[PDB]
Order: sequence, then structure tokens, then C-alpha cells
Amino acid sequence: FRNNYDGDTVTFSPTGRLFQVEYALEAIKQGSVTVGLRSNTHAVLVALKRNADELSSYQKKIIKCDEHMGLSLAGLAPDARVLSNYLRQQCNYSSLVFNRKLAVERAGHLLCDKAQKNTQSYGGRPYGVGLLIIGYDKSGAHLLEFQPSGNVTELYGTAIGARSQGAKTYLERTLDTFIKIDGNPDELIKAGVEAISQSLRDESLTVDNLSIAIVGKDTPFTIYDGEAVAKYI
Amino acid sequence: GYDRALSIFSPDGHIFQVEYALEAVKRGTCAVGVKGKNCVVLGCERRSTLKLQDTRITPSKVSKIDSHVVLSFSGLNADSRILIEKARVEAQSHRLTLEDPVTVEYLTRYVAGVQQRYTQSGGVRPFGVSTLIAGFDPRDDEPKLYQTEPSGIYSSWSAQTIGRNSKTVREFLEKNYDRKEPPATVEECVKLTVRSLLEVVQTGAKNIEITVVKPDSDIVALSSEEINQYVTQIEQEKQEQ
Amino acid sequence: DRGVSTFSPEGRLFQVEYSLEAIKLGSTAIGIATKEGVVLGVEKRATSPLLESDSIEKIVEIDRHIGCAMSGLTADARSMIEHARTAAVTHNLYYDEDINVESLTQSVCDLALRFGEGASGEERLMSRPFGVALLIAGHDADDGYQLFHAEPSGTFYRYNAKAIGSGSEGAQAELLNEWHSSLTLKEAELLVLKILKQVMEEKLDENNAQLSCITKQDGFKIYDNEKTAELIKELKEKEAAE
Amino acid sequence: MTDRYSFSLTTFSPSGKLGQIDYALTAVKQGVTSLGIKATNGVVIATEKKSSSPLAMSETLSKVSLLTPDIGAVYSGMGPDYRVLVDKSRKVAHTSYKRIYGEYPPTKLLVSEVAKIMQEATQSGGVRPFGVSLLIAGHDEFNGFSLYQVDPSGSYFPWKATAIGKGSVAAKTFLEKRWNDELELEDAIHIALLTLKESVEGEFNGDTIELAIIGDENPDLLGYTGIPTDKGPRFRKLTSQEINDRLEAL
Amino acid sequence: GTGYDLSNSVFSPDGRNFQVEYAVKAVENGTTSIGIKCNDGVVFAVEKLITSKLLVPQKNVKIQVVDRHIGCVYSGLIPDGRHLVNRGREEAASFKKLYKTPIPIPAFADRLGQYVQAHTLYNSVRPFGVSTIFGGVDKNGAHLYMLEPSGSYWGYKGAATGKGRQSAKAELEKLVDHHPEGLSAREAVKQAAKIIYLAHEDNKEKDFELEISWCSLSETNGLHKFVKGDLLQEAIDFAQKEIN
Amino acid sequence: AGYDRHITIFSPEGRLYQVEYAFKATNQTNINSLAVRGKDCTVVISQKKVPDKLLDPTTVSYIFCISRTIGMVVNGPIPDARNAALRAKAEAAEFRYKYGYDMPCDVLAKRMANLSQIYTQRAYMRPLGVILTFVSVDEELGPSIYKTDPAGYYVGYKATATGPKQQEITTNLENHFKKSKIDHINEESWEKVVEFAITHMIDALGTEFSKNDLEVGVATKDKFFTLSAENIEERLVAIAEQD
Amino acid sequence: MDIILGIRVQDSVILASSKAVTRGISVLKDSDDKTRQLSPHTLMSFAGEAGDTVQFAEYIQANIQLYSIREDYELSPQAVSSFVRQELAKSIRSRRPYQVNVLIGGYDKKKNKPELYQIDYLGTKVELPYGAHGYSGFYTFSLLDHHYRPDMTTEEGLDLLKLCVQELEKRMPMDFKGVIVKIVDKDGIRQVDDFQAQ
Amino acid sequence: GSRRYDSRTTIFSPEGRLYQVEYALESISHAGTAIGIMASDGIVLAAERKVTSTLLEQDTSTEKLYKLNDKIAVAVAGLTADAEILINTARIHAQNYLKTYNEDIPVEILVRRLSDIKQGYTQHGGLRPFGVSFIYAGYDDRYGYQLYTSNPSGNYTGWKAISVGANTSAAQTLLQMDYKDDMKVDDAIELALKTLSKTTDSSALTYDRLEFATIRKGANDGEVYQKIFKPQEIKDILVKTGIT
Amino acid sequence: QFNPYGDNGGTILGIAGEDFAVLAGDTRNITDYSINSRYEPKVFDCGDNIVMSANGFAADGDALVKRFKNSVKWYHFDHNDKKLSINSAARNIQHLLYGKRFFPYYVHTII
Repeated sequence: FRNNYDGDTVTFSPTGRLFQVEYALEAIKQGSVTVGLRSNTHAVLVALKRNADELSSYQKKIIKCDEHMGLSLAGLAPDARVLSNYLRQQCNYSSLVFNRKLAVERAGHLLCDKAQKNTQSYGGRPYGVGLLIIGYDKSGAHLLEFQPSGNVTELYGTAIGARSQGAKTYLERTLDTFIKIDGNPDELIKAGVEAISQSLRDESLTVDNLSIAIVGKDTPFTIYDGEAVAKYI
Repeated sequence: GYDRALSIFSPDGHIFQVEYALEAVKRGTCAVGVKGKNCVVLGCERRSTLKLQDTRITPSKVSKIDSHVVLSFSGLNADSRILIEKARVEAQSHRLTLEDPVTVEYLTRYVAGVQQRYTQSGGVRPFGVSTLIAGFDPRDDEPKLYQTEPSGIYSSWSAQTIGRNSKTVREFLEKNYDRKEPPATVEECVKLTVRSLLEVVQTGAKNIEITVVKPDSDIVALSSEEINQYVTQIEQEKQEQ
Repeated sequence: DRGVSTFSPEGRLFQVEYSLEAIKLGSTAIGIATKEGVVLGVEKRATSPLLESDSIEKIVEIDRHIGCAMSGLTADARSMIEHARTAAVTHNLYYDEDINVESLTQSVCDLALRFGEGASGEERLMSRPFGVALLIAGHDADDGYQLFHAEPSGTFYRYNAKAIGSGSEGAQAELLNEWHSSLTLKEAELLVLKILKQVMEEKLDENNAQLSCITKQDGFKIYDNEKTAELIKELKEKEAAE
Repeated sequence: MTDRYSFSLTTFSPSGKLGQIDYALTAVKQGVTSLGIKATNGVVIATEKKSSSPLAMSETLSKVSLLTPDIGAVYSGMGPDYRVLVDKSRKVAHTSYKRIYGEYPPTKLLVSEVAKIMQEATQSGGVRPFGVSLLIAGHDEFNGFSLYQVDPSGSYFPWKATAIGKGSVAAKTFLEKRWNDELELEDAIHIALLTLKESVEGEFNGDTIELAIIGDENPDLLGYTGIPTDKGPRFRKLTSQEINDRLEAL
Repeated sequence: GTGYDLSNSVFSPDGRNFQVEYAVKAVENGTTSIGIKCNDGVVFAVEKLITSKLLVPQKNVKIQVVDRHIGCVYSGLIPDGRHLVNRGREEAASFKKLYKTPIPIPAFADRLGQYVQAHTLYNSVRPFGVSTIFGGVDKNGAHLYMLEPSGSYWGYKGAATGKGRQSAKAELEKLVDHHPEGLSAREAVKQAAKIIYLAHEDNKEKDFELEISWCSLSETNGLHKFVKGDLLQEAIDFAQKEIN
Repeated sequence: AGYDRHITIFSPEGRLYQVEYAFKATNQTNINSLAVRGKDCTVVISQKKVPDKLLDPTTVSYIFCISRTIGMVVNGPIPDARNAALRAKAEAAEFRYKYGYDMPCDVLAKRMANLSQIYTQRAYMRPLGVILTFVSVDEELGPSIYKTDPAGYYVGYKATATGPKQQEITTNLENHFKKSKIDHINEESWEKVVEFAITHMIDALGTEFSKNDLEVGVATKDKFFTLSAENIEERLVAIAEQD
Repeated sequence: MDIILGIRVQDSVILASSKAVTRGISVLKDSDDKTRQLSPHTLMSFAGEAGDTVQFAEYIQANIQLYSIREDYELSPQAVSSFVRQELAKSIRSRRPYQVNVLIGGYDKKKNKPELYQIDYLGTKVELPYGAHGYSGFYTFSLLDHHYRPDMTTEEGLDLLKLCVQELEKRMPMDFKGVIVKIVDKDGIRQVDDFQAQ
Repeated sequence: GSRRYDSRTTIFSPEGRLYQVEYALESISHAGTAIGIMASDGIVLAAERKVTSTLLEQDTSTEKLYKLNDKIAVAVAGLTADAEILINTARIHAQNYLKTYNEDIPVEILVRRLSDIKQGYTQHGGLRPFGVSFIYAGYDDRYGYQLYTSNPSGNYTGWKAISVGANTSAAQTLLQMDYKDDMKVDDAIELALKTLSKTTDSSALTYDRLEFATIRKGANDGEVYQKIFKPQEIKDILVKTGIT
Repeated sequence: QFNPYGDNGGTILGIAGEDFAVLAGDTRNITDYSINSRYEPKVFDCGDNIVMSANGFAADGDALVKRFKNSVKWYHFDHNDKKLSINSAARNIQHLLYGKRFFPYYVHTII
């Protein structure tokens, strides 16, 4: 069955599925958990950095695309670089040409259309990475969830990666609480660290292991690592 | 238009098309090269599946890329032409832009590159050829001998052989060549080569061609007689015991 | 058949994975970083006594402050090395400064996934991934001495010490214990020379093993045999010492 | 999109055969018979108009076509393939000859041209060979009259007479018996009609038969007067009425 | 033999294109969406499943506008849906630029039709995983259209696609019968909200969010617009009431 | 080896299955149609079947106006039917522009046929599952009927039928002509030729029709037009007051 | 222009070429060798535009040597010149044409006869007993037209040149700093290093 | 995609062989035999016409012996159509060499170019090789009379006597059995026909099934000459050599 | 014929102190004998403590600043927010300008 319909993305299975795309989606689950949540004044990203040996570094999970936009990745690092880099250009182009900050909602529409192109043309492959984009624009704070399928969705919060379901339930529960954490970044962040520890198991988030990012009203998207996150562990 | 990836990785991490390319080399006639203290010699066997050829015209096994450098090979002939051409053209280009002939090492590194490229470019199969490149760097007297293969890898040897039964002759050489004291003579150097070929040629006076290269573009290919003589003096070495 | 850029149901790229295999078969290569410099060591592995062991180049210079060691299909490394050298030199031409060791690495890594038979994202012309991994070592004024591991996957990590090649898994295990934040350059040299001796089928000597390093003062240098030999002799004595 | 078929669709089998070309020939075998006869003062080519429905008007379709005013062609195999081959052959005659020498190409060369076209459909990326065989007949000042047969392989050869398609073996045998190097055109025309009758099941008349000739110059078919050196086309398709008249002397 | 369903442009022995047929599967599996052609415009509505309380309400908009007078809604693979609308937009823009007049609904239909049909011609492409209900007002009235992955499309009085496609088609047909003289834009908005609420039973598991948009000559001046606020709640109510 | 049935390459029998399967798709609509030649007009009748009540009957049709003089009725799925129509329309406009006169029905057919032939020989182009019947009153040829198929074949007819019960309609017509001895309906007005067409369409299919079960197209000197539900109704009433 | 002379005597071809390199107001060099050896028995002298001059000569050289290696044979002078003419003839109708004029002198080892070819940037080729490019022609053709004999020895040829060079120094505006003379014959190409007073 | 129908005509076999080249050769083994013999004063080309008939117009025919230059000609074995495509490019190459150097193209040089073209279809392109093998017979002033052979692989070699097509092994043995370095054209002419005569798959070796050609230097001139015997010329020489 | 260039006047001045530096410019933009504006800033802060001004033809001047600034933005992305040394900016700008060496930015710039 499945073996005859997953040799490329230009093939539908008798049931209407695109396996190659699904296999890509898998790479995400195999990825280190990362959480995103927002209030009305700020948006936050918390991600678990995974390392190879104990002699190696922990790989970056958060990328800045502009002063008002950024994202966290789970899955194929290279593809995140490609996609984030492309999202940087779009923000850039929006400025240079219209002297206008690229609205988060639009950045999403752009990502979706970019992804979609690699799922209907021979020779191309889907992107094996999931993204959580946060950003503050003319309509406030925003959180987006990007799936290689092309499906981009705006949420109050969410998570992706191995054991992500843990944090997601936790947020789904804490909802009415963190959404009102306005005028206080540290609070929105702690709620973010909690949601993520909900997907721990192996170990516990340490200083050179935890990664946090925040954007907001008067806050330019800024990433925190090591000693910087110490005050949250 | 055609760009099918023909050289790809397999589960065990191999690139069969490149590997099979080598098999094409193993089936090719044997070629050997030994460097003396003031020269390099290249020997090649002549197949015998059909004999009634016109040796005058029939393309020989050792080619001149430039006046101070030669290249012999084992594998598919049609393929060797393409490589020999590119090498020769690069030889001139290097003189033209660097105002100095190519070093044996360089010309080698170039050829190796061409081959490597053909192992990771769409729509093309690797070269079923392995080469022996020898000569003397410009205004230098230390002999050079390198070898390349389909994979695109290369390196220098004090002596080496490629082709069918190269396994045998390599052994011969591994236990008949001393780096301490390399064939200090053009003669004793060509002898060692003829000796090494005989191990596999099975009496072929007309089946073994030798080419001697000396410093300052002094390249020459011996005739059947000069060679026949070497074979002669050698066969006695055995009987006189 | 099946696309060269196809996904496995487990979410991996076949070609990339298989690529990693060919590398496990490659010659051993080890790198250890110290606050005094980074040391790069490799296994020559001559397939015959007639092969002039020094014509074996598996440790090359990218710039005066950046060098690297390779493992796997080494012919694949040429185009990468060229790219790396060009990028480092160009950055110097455009910014009047040395290129950061990380960026250099990041630059190389970008070629990695540039392959396929018609991948919709640009013009990725290269039929297959690279069959070689790289240990990029160097120094800059922003992050001092650095050691990087770049795989055909397109990703790269930074290790205090890392060993790739046939003897890796074991050697890496060794390094896990041996390495510590206060190693000296001299110490790292013997340590590399030691772990090489362990995983090498051959009896390690200054002719089938090669050491080199990168120091802020003298930059990337490759230890000439004589220098390596003595270090080997030194290693033996301290080993037989207990 | 983009024809990603940049590879040959006709390749060598371990036996050394070229499948598609073989199959193409099979396709020719299945096709209606058609023949050609070379007389000492002309050539004749004919086939059967196998009306594929009584409602269809066989006139609105010609199996016999004029390539140049002195060269005609007829086939056996896949009608549509022939059709485009004709147009191509008519153009190639201009583009690669009349536009360069100001004169129509001689039979052998035009044939040589068509052959090349087919030859290419046998090696080019993403295509199949042509499922037809052609019988081209013409005349030129320095070669006189000639008859050629072109195969899907891209091969062609000259004939004194020959037939292809369905009952080719039968007809070929009947021609070897009636041909001689002294036939006048009217003779060949007769022999043609006889050779044809054998392969014909039902009706056999000027409306079911299609035959043309390459004989003398028809100035009456030129369309204009005033130029001595322009004498008219040697090619001429016979009319239904012209055919029946001859059928009575059958 | 078999395998006539592994490549996109292949004809099965019975004359079908399984790949296209498999696409339809991806569609039927999607959310439900409809279109109601009133007497001077068209109304569009869609089912928006609430996968979780995390989805910011009213945010992930589905219905899309092409130019200023055309509306598009589709069921199936959303990304494919957007892809199609992008093309429609370029298509409409190209048209206006040369003929000045904003593209006629019919012409636009065939514009999307030929594009989609184009993806059933080569094995190097995949057919569209969406059915699209679209339309608007032009020089001669309103027009409602539905386009299938096969590239097929026709003008409808009412149209539905997706999971609850049958419940809908059932209800739409009822309307057509009980309104020979026509439905008003205002009324079609209500009726649509109801028809979406009913069709939601074949998915009564997850909670949803309604989304209506219309293009009425008298209500929106021939411009496509989203039904919001009061008129929206009013319809949500008219539906919630008749669902009990 | 067994892919000689997936793309347009030869089978050992020397056949092109994909072309055959294409033909198979032409009946996918289960609609029959026929064309007859009047004294100086040409009519094409086609069945119209709109089952769904939600469909706007007026937008459904397999009859197309390629140009002021050429009309085309397609037997086959509609998306392929429209791809074909559009192309023919373009081919018609371009011809006029380049040669300074209206493309003749037969030439348009030949061009479309040659176009089909290509999908027959080139691997990446699939054939179109449709049979195209072109009709007009050519300024040089008189009333004309030219039909093309997925094989890249075409020819002119005295009359013709297409669809599932093609054979019944054909033999019906064949008989009428064997009888009349002429290759056309000896009628001056097209309304009578339209009635004739509809009549035999009934006799051959053994079915009665309502104004909404048909689709009619007429081609007269310098114009081809399709009838309306009413134009047809009035025509149906006519055949009725004769039976 | 610069001085490019060529004279074919009995068994060799002699080429003389001015050693001066002047850029505007200053004479930058007085030892310039405006010649390139295409093969052991074929020499080509050149003069023309600043860059085009060498660029073209070296290019021609590269191609001739490549043919030598590929065929392990030396193309006849006649052939070599035909190659050169073709190249210039192409160049003339290109985007930016080579503005170079050349004299080709070689010894045909097969025919066993020396040859002199004159070719201008337009691809005009002519074979002559003696020839020159630029103005030199105006003062030397009459000299040679007068004192020239087909059976002249190489030495007679040199003297004849000596005669031409003197006239050129006497009546010419420019100081071409003397000429470099080279002889092509059965034994190859050699340079008469003593002509600054022969 | 399309990869599904790609024969990959240019890959290696696990044994390091080139499938298509091999198969191509297999094809050539069934082609009329062509023999080339080189004597001290000239060369001979003899080939057997595959498939003939009473009706075949033999005077106007040529399927094996082609004139390339004035001093070069070839004998073919394999797909005639393929051969021509290569022959024409050969004829052109000769002319270009002439136009560039004003000298007649050296035999080996033309042969190397043709072989290189073949070799190409062997390493890239995804197309099938040419089903042809050539016996080149030519003369130039550098190597005098020469005899070469090339095949689908792209390799070429020189010979004193050689054959291609069917029953080559049989013919090679017979030639290798009676060839002598001091042969004379006439001698070679006979040896050629005798060989064919003994290898022919047919009843008798008649003129109507042959094509003959000789490259001799007619003493009473000093220039070399190409003679491609006409039907009658073959019929004669056939009676003379004692095969009547 | 169409002249792609223009002159907006203006004048700038840069002076380097031992632990500081200054870049000044008039704020008048003109065209011929008319004044387009009495206040149209011409010296900009491009970040990383670098002030730049491209004087001459306004269009070309703004294009350059925009470009250089944008070049700085990416420098940060590419090299981990590392500050761009003045000397590096100089080299970079040279490339910005010499890139259009055959259809120049009609501006004389100072940073």
C-alpha cells in the first residue's frame, strides 16, 4: 500500500494523503520541544536546545527575522535557516519598498505559499521543519505555527516537538491566565517555562540548555541564552 | 535536459556506479610506472584478443599532456580520450595564464578533479579509467609519478600499476623496489618495469611497450628491439639458476 | 527508482543518511580544542607500502587562522575546501577583516543540501550529497579557539573535542573522559596521538599519522614528520611509565 | 510541466533489438496495403481508401500526397503519423533546398530528409518512432524517375516496384511476376490496379481506390503561362472517373 | 494490468484518472463550505473547526477575495486552495490591465478552470486537492461556481463541498424548491448559517466557527465583503434556533 | 516493460493503449450527438443531461462557438472539452490575423488533429479524452462536418454521430441516405433540418425529448448559433404535429 | 606604427622587428621582442593595438602548440597561417576586433622551403618574397623591389635587411630603437644577436 | 515523475560493462558483413547487402559504402539511418578542417572526431548509442594508406585487414589465415571476396548482394583515387576472381 | 535626451577627534536656483556608531545610505550581531560604490 504512494510529493494515495509530506511532518516530532505563547502586550518563545555529546554545543532553536519578528524551529535545522532567511528578506522588502513592517499574519501567508510550492512539483521536497513565529505589529502580538504541509495557524500559544503534547495541554489549560499577562514580560516568560517543562522527561532545563525569546509593544525581538535565562530556571 | 542522478549513495554508503567504474579498470590492460633516481618509466601491455592490427596508427597507451608530462591509463579507451584532451587543453591554458608549464602534481590534481566532478553531476556516468601521470616539474630533476581513479582520488607512488593482474605486479614491485636505493639508472629502471610486466604479460615482446621520461622534456618510447633485448637479458637471469 | 531528495517514513533523507555511512568507513580524524589552540589529527592509511605517504593530504588550510580535517570520500572535499578558502578570502576583501570561524563553517554547510534532480527552491545542481565530513578548527577574536563538525546533513556542531571516522564511537568515548577545560596544547597533542594509536589498525608512526594545529600567534601549521615523531616517542614513554 | 523526458524511449534490448522500431513496423504491417511501380517513363503509387464509416467522405482525406510538384508519397501504418510527416516533408523541401538553390530537391534527397526526421524520432528524448512506412516516388532532371521506401527505423531503399502493409507479401510476389524493365506507365497503372484488387475485400472502384502518378509535365496544371522553362508538375493524382475507366480494361 | 494510479496523467483502462480521483478524496475529507446564489448576488459560508481553545477566534480566515468583486471558498488542502486563488488574482489582474473592465465571473471561472485542468495533463504535477466555490456580481448579474480537482466546473444555484456536503446539498435543494422566485441576499446569509450548522453534524465531535461573506448588488454594491458583527450574530442565532 | 500502457509508446501489437483508454473516456458523459448537412446549413444535436437540481442548466453545454462561422460540439469530459475549445478559438483568431481570412472548418480540424497526433507521439503530453465535431458553412466548401479524435485522426462526413449509442444513430442515418441517394438533407430552412436531426435522433435512440433534453447548434452562411429552450420547444412541437 | 619586416631568401625567412615601446610622450622600453614562436619551425611577428597585440599572439600560440601535442606533428607554415587568417577574419566582424597585423615566417619541413605570410587585422592574407606592416612598407618595398633575388643566401638576406633598416632610420620620423632579427630555416628559429652593428 | 520510464542508457553493469554499448554491438552482429583489407598500393572495402529483392533498384542503392571525403570512405554495419546521421557530420568535419587549414583532413583525425561523438552518447545524455560500426578506409600524406574501425563504444583502432557485422569471427580467422604484408590491391580484392564468399549466410555470393570500393593511387597520375564499383563492375571482378 | 543625474547641492564636513568624531551638513536641498527644502537631513546614524552622508545627487545619495544600512542589518544577521568596525564599513561601502563603477552613484560620501 503506502509503499507505492510515497516515492515523491507529486503522488496522492488512494485515500487523498501525501505521504512524502507526512514523512516530513514526522521529522518535526523527532525534534526537540519548543513552546510559544502570547498575551496582548508580548509574545514569547521557549525552546529546549538539544546537544550531541557533552563535548558539543547545544544547537540554536530560535532565529530573529526582524526587530519585530522571530521564530523557533523543530526539525531540520538547514530548512529553518532557509525559511527564516527567506522570511528575513520579506520583512526587509516590506521596509525598503513600503517603509512598512511586515505584519505577522502576512509573513505567515508567505511561508504557507512558499511551502506549498514544494508539494506539487516533481523533484521538489517538502521542508522538514516546524516553526513557531511570534511578532508584534500594527494589530498587536501574534503567534503562528508553521507546518511543512503549508498549514500556518494563529494561536494564543502552542508547542511542537517530542512530548510537545504535554506543554500544549498545559497551555490549553492555563489559557485564560497567560493571555492576560500584559505589561509584564517576566510573568509571560515564566508561564512559558512552565508550559515547556511539561514536556520534559529525559532531564531538567538547565542554563546552557534553555532558550527564550521575546517580542512586544516596546520590546524588540530579543533572544536569551545561558546566564541570561538563569533567572527563570 | 537529462540530469538523472546516476551516481548516488546506497544503504551501505557506497556509490556503485563509481565502484563499477573501477571494475571497468580492472578489466583494462595493465599499466605500470616506476620512478628511478633521475627518470620515470611507464609500461603498458597490449591485449591479444585479436592480432592483425596496424601498430603504426593504432593509438598508443602512453600520452603526452605536455612536453614534460605523460599519462598512461587502464580502463575504457573512449573515456581516456576525453580525459587526455581536457588535460592537454589545461596544460596550455596554465602556460598561457601562469607563464609556466604545469607541475606533474597540478596536472594530476586537475584530472582527478574532472573525474570527481563526474561522480556527482547529473546525467553523467563516471570515467571507467584510472591514470598514471609522470614527468618532471619545470626546471626540476626529482621524478614525479601519480595515480588517479574514478572516485576522483589521487596520490603519488614510488612505483605503481593499474589494470588486470595489477595485483600480481604490484606484489612483484612491493618486493623488488627499494625506496632506499631506487633504480639509479635509466636502464636498470626500465628493466625493473619490463620484469614487473613479464609477471603478467606471459611472453609478449610485441605486447609490451615502454616509454622513458627524463628531466627537461626528454620523452621517448622504446622500440620492439630495445624492449625485446630487455626481455632477453631477463629470461637468462632465471635460467642462470 | 526513488528521488534523491526523498523522505524516509521516519522523517529522514535517505541520501543524507547513506552519506553518513560512507563516512563511518572513512579514515579516523580527531580534533581537540584547548585555551592554547586546537589540534587536528588524522590517519593517513596508505593502501600499500609503495604509496608515498606524504602525498596524503587530509588536513588542509582554509586561511591563516582556519584549518580543517576530513573523513570519508575525500575527493568530495576538494570543492568544499575551495569554497571555504574563497569565502574566507572574499570576506576579507569585502570587509577588511578575517572571517569568523563559525561563519566559515556555516558557509560550507550551505553547499551540503544543494542537491537533487529538480528541487524547487533555487538551482541546486549536484546529483548527490557530499560523502565526507569535516572538522573545521580555527580562531578569531570573537569566540577564541573553535572546533566545528560539519556533516553532509547541512548541520554543524561545535565540540571541545570530536573524532570522526572509522574509530570514532570508541575514540569519542575516550575523549568524553580525557577532555577537560584546562588541557594544554601539548597535552591535547599526545591525547590525539594516543586515541589515534588505539583505533588505528596500523602501528601509529610519523608516517601514517599526521598532526597539526591552529594558534592565535602562528596560525594554522602542519607538524612536519620529525616534530610528530618526537611527540610519538614522548607518548610511548609516558605510557610505559605506568 | 516541462517535458522531463530527456531520455530515449527506444533502447537496445539484450538481444540487440530496438523494441519500439520493431513494434512500429508491426503497426505498419497492420495498415492497409499500398504499392509502388516504376515504369520506364513514370512511376505509380496507389493504396485503398478504407472508408472508416459510410457517413465519412473519403475524398476529404488523401493517403496519396504531393510533396513537391514532381514528388508524391503514400503510406501504410498510422494515418495521423503520416499526415504530420507530409507537412514536415513539404516544409523541409523548402527550408533545406528550394530556399537555397531555388529549385525543388531531387527525390533521393527529399527522401533522405524525411528519413532523417524519422531516424530522430528513434533516438531523441521522450518520443516514439513513427508508425508508418512511406513509398515516395518522383522525378528529377539528373536522376530520372525513382521509387523509395522509408521505414520507421529511418531506413530507406530504392525499388523497381514494391508494396507495404497488410497483403504486402502477396502483392510483392505478384509484382515480381509482372514487372520488367520495359513497362510503359500505362502498363504499371494496369499492373497496379490488378495487384491492388487482390488485397481488396469489398468494393473496388475509383471511390475506394486512390492512385497518383509521376509522369510527364502537366503545363495545363501550371496555372500560368509565359515562362518557357516552367512546364508544369509531373505529379498527378487520378480522378475517380479516370480510375473506373481503366478498371473496365482490367 | 495495474498501476494506472501511480502517475498523474495516466488513463486507466476504463478511461479514468485515479490521481484526480484520489485528490477528490482529500477534498471530501475536508471541512464543509457552501455558496448560495441569491437574486442579486452570492453568499459564501464555511465551517471552521476549532481544533483547540488555542486558536485565536475570528483569526484564521478562510474565505478569500479575488480583485474586489469575486469571492472564493474551498474545501480540502487549504495550501492548494490559496495557491489557486493566487493564480486567480494574477489571472484577474492580467485581464483588467488589458481590457480595463474587472474580470467577468464566467471568464474568471474558465480562467481557474483551464489552470486546474492543466494539472491533470502531466505526471510532473499533482492535481489540486480542493474543490472551490466562488463567484460574484458582474455586468450581467450574479454567478455561483464550483470547481473540482478534475478541472470541471458549472454554474450553480447552490453549491456545497466537503465533509457535510450531502446534508448541505440536501438543504440547498430544499431552498431551491421553496423559493422559485428567488432568495434575497439578506435571507441567503441566514439560510447559509443554518445550512452550515446542519452540515456540521457529520463532524459534531469538534466545535466550530462560522464564517460568511457576500457579494450583493444592493447590499454591498457588487463588492465582495465579509458579513460581520450584528448581521453575523443575527444569522448565527437564526441557525442556532432552527437546530433545535 | 509493462509501462507501454502508461505512456504513448508502442505495444508489441503495435498499439497505443493510452490512446485507446483516451477514447474510452469520451463516453464518460453518456451523451450522444449527431450532425447533419442541410441544403445550405449544418445542424448539430446533442443530448443535454442536467440531473442535479442545484445546477444552473444554462451554464451546462458541450457545444462551443469557435468563431462567427465555426461551431464545435465535444463528446467527452468537460475540462478536456474546454481545454480543446479554448485552443481552437485561439487557433482560429490567429489564423485570421496571419492570413487575412476566416479559418475554414476543415483546416481548423486538421490543425487540431495534428495537435492531437503530437500527444500521441510525445511521452509527457496525455491525449485529450474528447472527440471534436466541427461544423460550418465554409465559404469555399459549403456545409461542413469534420470530426477529430484522441488518435489524431479526422475526416469529413455527410453526417455523423458520437457517443455511447453512436452505432444506432449512424446506421439510422446511413439508411436514410441509402434511401434518399443524396449526401444531404434536401431542405432550404435550417429549422426543418434541425427537426430532421432531432427526429432521427429519436427514432434511432427510441426516446422522446423535452426542450431541456437537447442542445442544438446551427451553422449558416456567415454565422453559427445555438438554439434556446424555446427555439427547441417550438421545433419539438413541429415534429409533434407530423406524428 | 612599429616596424615589422619579413624577407624570404633561398633557404630561410628573416624577420626584423622594432624594439621600441613608446607610450605617448615616453619611450618605455627599447628591448621589446614583438615575436612569438608558434612551433619549432614557425615564427610570428606582430604589431598593432596595445592589448590586442600579445593577447592575440599568445592565443594563437596556445592553439598551435595544442595541435602539436594532440597530433604529435607540426602543422605546415601554410596551415598555421590559414588558421591565423581564419581567426582574424572572425575577429573583424566580432564585438571588439583584434587590431593586430602579423608576419608569419616558417620552414616547411615537408616541402623543404621557407615561407613568408603577411596578414592584417582584416584577415587579409598574402604570401610574399618580402613584406612589412605599417609604414615601413613605404620605404622598404622599393629597396627590395630593387635588390631582391630568390636565390639569395641567408647572409645576403641579412645584408639586404641591413640596407632596409638604414633607410628606415634615415627617413622615418620615429626612433624605433633598432630591430631584433630572427631566422627561420630547416634547423629551426634563431636570433641574430649581433645586428646592432653587423 | 518521469524517472519511472528512464532506461538509464548510460550506466555501468556490476561488471563494469556498458549495457547499451554491449546490446548495440549485439545488434550489429546481425548486419551484413563488411570487410576492409589494406595492401601496399591501396585499400579494399567489400560489404554484403543485407536483404535484397528482384525489384530492389540496385544501381541507385547504397547501404554500406559511403564516401566521406575524396581520400576517405567508410563501410557500415548496423542501423543505416544511424550511420547516415554520423556520416553527414563526418563529411562536414572534413570540410571545416579544410576551411581552417587549407589542407585535407588527416584520416585519423576524422576518425577520432567521429568516435568521440559516439563516446559521448555513452557517458551522458540519457539517449541510446548509435547502432553502427565503421571501417574507415582512407589515405593522407602522413600515414599513407590507413584502415580504421570504430563502434558504438566510441573506441577505434587500426588494422591491416578487418571485418564488421555478422560472422566476423569466421572472417577474421580466414583473413588472419591468408593475409600477407606484401599483398597487392588485386590480391586484397580477391581475399576480400573469398572471405565474404565463405561467410555469406546466403546461397551464393552474387554481385547484386555486394558493394565494393577501392582506394588506389593510379600510377599514371600520382594522385590517390576512390572507386566505388557499380553493379556491373562488381559482376565483372566477381567472374574474374573465379566466383562467376 | 534623458539625463539620469541631477544636483541637489549641499555640503558636508567630517572631523575626527581623539575620542570622538563629527559629521556635519547643511540642511538645504536645492535644484538649480530654487530651494526644494530648508530642512532635509543629509547625515544619518546607521547604527554600530557609524554616521554616514552621501552628498551630491539626492536620489543616488539616499539609495546608497539605504543600501549600506541594509548591509549593516545583514552583517548582524550573518555574524551574530557583531558590531561593524568603521574600517569594515569603509571597505564595504567601497564595494557598494565600485559596483556601479559604470553608472555611478553621483555622490561624494563621508562616514
